[PDB]
Amino acid sequence: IVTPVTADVAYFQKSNSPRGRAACVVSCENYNQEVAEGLIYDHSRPDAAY
Amino acid sequence: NHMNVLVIVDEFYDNKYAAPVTDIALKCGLPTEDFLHPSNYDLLRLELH
Amino acid sequence: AVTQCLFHAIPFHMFYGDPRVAATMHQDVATFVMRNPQQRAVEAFNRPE
Amino acid sequence: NLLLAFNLQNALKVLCHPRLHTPAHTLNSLNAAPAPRDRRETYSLQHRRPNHMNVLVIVDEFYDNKYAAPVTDIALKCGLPTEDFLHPSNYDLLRLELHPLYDIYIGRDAGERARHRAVHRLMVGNLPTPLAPAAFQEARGQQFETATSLAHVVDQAVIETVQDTAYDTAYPAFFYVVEAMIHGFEEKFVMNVPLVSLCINTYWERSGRLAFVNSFSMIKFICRHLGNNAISKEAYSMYRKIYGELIALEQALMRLAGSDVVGDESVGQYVCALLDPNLLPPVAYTDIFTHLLTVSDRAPQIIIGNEVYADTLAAPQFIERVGNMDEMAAQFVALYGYRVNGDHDHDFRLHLGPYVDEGHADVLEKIFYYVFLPTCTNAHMCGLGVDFQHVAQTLAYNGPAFSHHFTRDEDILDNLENGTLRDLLEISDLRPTVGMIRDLSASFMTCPTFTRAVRVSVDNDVTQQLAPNPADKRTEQTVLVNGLVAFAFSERTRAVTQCLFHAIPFHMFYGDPRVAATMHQDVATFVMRNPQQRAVEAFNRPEQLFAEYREWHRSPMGKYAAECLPSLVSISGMTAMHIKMSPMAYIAQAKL
Amino acid sequence: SLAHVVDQAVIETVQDTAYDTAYPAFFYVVEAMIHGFEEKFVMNVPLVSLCINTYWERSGRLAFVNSFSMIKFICRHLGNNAISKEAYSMYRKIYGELI
Amino acid sequence: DPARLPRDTGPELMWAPSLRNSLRVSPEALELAEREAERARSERWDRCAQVLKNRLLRVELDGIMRDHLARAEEIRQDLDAVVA
Amino acid sequence: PELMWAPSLRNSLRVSPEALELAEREAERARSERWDRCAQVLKNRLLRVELDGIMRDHLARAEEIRQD
Amino acid sequence: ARRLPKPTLQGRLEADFPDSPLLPKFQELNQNNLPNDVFREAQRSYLVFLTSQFCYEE
Amino acid sequence: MDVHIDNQVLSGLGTPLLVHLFVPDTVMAELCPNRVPNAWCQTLFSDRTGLTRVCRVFAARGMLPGRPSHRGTFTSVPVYCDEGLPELYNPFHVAALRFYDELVGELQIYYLSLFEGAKRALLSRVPVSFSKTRRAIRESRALVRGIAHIFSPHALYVVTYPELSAQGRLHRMTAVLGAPEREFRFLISVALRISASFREKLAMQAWTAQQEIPVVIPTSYSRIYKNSDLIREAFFTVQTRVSWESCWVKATISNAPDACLWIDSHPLYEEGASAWGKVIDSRPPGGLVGAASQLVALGTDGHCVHLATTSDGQAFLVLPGGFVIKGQLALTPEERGYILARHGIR
Amino acid sequence: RFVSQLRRKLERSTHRLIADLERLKFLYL
Repeated sequence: IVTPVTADVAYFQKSNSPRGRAACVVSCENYNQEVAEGLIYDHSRPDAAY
Repeated sequence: NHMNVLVIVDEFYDNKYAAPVTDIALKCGLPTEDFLHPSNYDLLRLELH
Repeated sequence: AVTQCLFHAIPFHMFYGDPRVAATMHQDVATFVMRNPQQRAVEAFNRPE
Repeated sequence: NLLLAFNLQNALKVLCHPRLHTPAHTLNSLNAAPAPRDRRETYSLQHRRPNHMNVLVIVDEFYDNKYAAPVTDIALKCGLPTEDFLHPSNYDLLRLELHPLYDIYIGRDAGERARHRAVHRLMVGNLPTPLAPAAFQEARGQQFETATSLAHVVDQAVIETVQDTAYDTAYPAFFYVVEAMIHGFEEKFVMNVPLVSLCINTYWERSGRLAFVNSFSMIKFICRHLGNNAISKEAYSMYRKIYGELIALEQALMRLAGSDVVGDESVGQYVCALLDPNLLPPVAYTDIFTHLLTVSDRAPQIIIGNEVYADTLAAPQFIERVGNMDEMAAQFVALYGYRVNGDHDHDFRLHLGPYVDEGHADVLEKIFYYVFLPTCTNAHMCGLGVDFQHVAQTLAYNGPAFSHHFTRDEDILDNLENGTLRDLLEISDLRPTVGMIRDLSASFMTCPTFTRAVRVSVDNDVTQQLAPNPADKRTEQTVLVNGLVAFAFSERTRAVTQCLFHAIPFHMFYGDPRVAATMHQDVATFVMRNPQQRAVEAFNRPEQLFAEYREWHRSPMGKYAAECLPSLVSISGMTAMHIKMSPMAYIAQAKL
Repeated sequence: SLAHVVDQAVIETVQDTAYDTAYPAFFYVVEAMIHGFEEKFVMNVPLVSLCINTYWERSGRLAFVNSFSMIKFICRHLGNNAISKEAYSMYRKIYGELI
Repeated sequence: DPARLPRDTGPELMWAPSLRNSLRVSPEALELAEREAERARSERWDRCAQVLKNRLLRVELDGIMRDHLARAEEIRQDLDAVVA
Repeated sequence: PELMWAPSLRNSLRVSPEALELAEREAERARSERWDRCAQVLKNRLLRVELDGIMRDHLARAEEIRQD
Repeated sequence: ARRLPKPTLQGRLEADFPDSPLLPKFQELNQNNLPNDVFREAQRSYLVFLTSQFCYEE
Repeated sequence: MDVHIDNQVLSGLGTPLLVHLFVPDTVMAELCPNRVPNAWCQTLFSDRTGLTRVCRVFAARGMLPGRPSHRGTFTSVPVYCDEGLPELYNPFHVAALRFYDELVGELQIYYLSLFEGAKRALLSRVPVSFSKTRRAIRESRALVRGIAHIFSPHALYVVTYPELSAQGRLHRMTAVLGAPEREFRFLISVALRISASFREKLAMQAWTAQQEIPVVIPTSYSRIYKNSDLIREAFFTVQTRVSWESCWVKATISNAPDACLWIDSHPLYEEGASAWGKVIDSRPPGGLVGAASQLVALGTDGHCVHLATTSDGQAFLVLPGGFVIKGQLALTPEERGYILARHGIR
Repeated sequence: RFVSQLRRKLERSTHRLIADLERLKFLYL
């Protein structure tokens, strides 16, 4: 996967998803696609860890 | 619709109040720390390749 | 004031569309930069369409 | 165990609320206290308006045999380090300092309840030196210089030679009378070009350093004109570099402003105060006065001797332009009649030129008078004032320039009598020929008569207009019209020019008693009796002329300027401390 | 936060001025005559510029740094090309350092 | 017949000396305010003196400003009798 | 030390029989001066606003010039 | 209230230069309506105003 | 643009004609600070002084002009003065407004400053509000003009636009001194009779302090105040340039609302326009001991001279130093009725 | 028809001179 040359190395020292946004999908409610797609794809909200 | 270059520049600057900035200059003048923030979501929504 | 009968500034490029040098040449951009003072930067300065 | 960063920009979700900025709860706390602070100040709270107009009577009344010499609390703050400020000896000072944007004072109990009235600190240079010392300011400037990726194109040598320009006591006052005759007009400089071609040449030969750096419009004419090999290349190089630093620093500030707009107008006038047009440069030759009434959405008040001038529809009633000198040929004798038979006290008219619609946003003069010259030279100059009739009688009642049959290309020292020009030209020791002094005589047709001071009264911008006292929302400022600013004098200069110049210590950077006491022998005894007043931070200045609390530049700016070593780091810190403290200023600061 | 405008070479040259065993005694008789007030000083301007400038060339050191009143004069009354530039610069540095 | 005493603090009965029953007078500031206000009064003494000469000269200038239109009116009203 | 007069209602002012008669005459000579200054500057503003009336009436009369 | 004191300006330049073409344009002021000193400095100022006029005109 | 259509339909009873205004936010800052008010119309005459009926005016603040040149509040001036035919104007003519939210601050305005600017500018049914129909279509910049205000040397913005025959007959109106003169000389007359009462009270008494209020005073009081130093009591009469903020008339209007006091405070020698007409209470359970504490704090103000007026017809002067000089208040009830009609209802 | 030009620019110039004299009044006071 391609990434910009300015990602934090401290992001890479820890276990995350290989993208930037963590997939905190179980926190998003069951059978509810709107809040899930809001957490994993819509970038108005920041990363669930960062 | 012609050849001359003075009238193109002079038509462009007479009373140029509304002079907005494009996106690629707006993405240009930010450091890394603001750009990944969700303040500029309108810039991160259209920067994906 | 001497060569305003001899020359005319053509901001036409990214490297050669500097606004803060065009204000020494073309009077209309020199009053255009007064109404929008953020566009004295070479990135964001509106160039002829 | 993730490494969650915490910048400034995360804190702007609470550093941009207005409840940081409305002091109404603070003043409702301080006025409802059961005990007020006992020690009161009453030195420069309100700019009381002078009924007269000439500025020599104000200075000579404010300093004759004066015994009680107070000092403001703002100069009481920035005269001591951090640790003793937090010591419990100074609870009488820490009863007031209780908001980072508001230095609340107590004033007087003239009425019934002495109310804690709060003026607003506009720029971040108004923070007191205990809570933000000089090292923090210059290191912040060093962060600023790599924030905008500035290219500081001046070396150390230009800064130290312009520093010992002002620190030279033997500055030729002939340069002062040349500047007072030219006073920033293009067509006037086209007269005296081969004059100053001789003046700065013989000064560069005299003592290495350069001259005429005590005016913006003069060095602007030096960079614009006069590159025609009349001066040596190294002398022109210093002027061109000084002109280059200002435009580089302004491109840096315009980079700091970024590419954002509010409404339709850009945001540069909100984040930094130099790009704010409502700040005025302290020397006004040209018309600028109608301009800021036309461009400011906020409502300013150009106060000239209790005359309001609130609208530009009655604009020619208060101020007339002189325009080009070739228009006034039908009005030369009429202007001379208005000179002689016009009672200039109770005369609220201003004689200026045109507003040149230059591509420098009335801001290149602003940046040079407010960031460079107070810091390369440690705010060690005072604003002098000239009487143009007296310099006209100096420059035209002499022998060889009056005859017009003594020819041009001869010495002027041999054939003139022992007037004031004679001993003025001895201690200067330059040889301007006859004829190039004739246009110095000839400019008097269109020079004005006096160095009037106008206390401009602009309101604050929209970000900090939250003070409950509506007359205290605005920030006053003075500007000495039609006079240049002057470096150190000798007593030999004062002995020949006591009829020519009078000092006006009007600004924070420009009210300095170590220079104004030389050329004005009323403050020379005032500082002889009270020797502690010699620091620029704490010097008494006329409250009818300059209001110390109601000012864009408080005392800590002068304290930093008088103690910074003149170099590049000090310049970058000084332009770093001109940034306002708006929430928008915080946003454009945390972007960078 | 005092700024020494005087550098090491100025203190070196005034040190060699005081240590110079052959200091010309004519300087002392001029100092005897030109005492105190300035009206007696201004009637001897090219005299003191002469006796300063020939001491800037017979040696490399300066002179007339023995009395304060001559320094107070020379920083404030000379410097109009009556003397050498490089000799005047030292006196101006000394008087700037004092203030 | 008064009496003399150094100090006391904080009464309830009224005619007892205290620290709040002392008038708070600073002599030097009042002398300074008194002197500067005497000079403002002394300037106010010499103000309404010679605006009568300004009244006579303003009567003169409105006279010479009426005489110009008095010159202009009949000259403008004689240049309409050549039309026949 | 420093001595203070005790509060009693038999304490006397420093008796002033003669310093009040000239007092109100100086007061009247000052306040007529102030009132004349205020009325003078008031009439200055009044002539200023009255002159724009005749300037507007001159530009109203100038309509008949514009077709002649 | 007051102004600067006056510079020296020794002697008379009217009583030295008989070859000035501005000499006819000088004596159009009156003596008896004012004392001697203010009339003297008025002749000074009028002379240098004419010198400024002649300098700009040449 | 709401208060004009508010008061236009309202004041049809007592006013034939209605003029609409703006008020900038700088011109009334010296009237009432901190935006404490948010009115009442009573236009007195120039030489036909008498008394006139009152008219209420409505207004709003915080709502911005269509002009961005200045940003301020809304007012409006009724005109009802001219007898019979309204074609005549009274020149040099005050029109008083009492702008208020709870009667602090006055507004004096001229007929010249109003009208010269006005000329300078130019199965049944529900019935519609007729006069609002023409203001929405105007919406133009030439309707508002800048008027040099005469009382305070500033700009006062008027609004007018070609409405109808009432405002159409306005712009044709002209006609062929002493409206600011009478109130000031009336104040100096009552001040001179009160100072004469103090003179005769100090004459019939031994010229001596009774010291009604208790203060301790230092032994150098005859030094730091000089001998017979009544120069503040001298120039007291010039310093009272205001009256209806001053407490002197405040006791007379307080007769309609027994143990009450109003206090004026003037400084020791020109420290500034201190205050006028503060309140000393006796009604609430703060009580007479709180009145005594405020009174002795009044008396210990060592740099302010206080003047005390009672409701029952008595005047008092407070020297700084606790000395009190008694005095009378008895004025002719014509001036009393003139004052209470000048403020409000008898 | 040359009577409707020269006298007309004359009265226009005098109508500007009277505003110039009112401005001269405002120069005076």
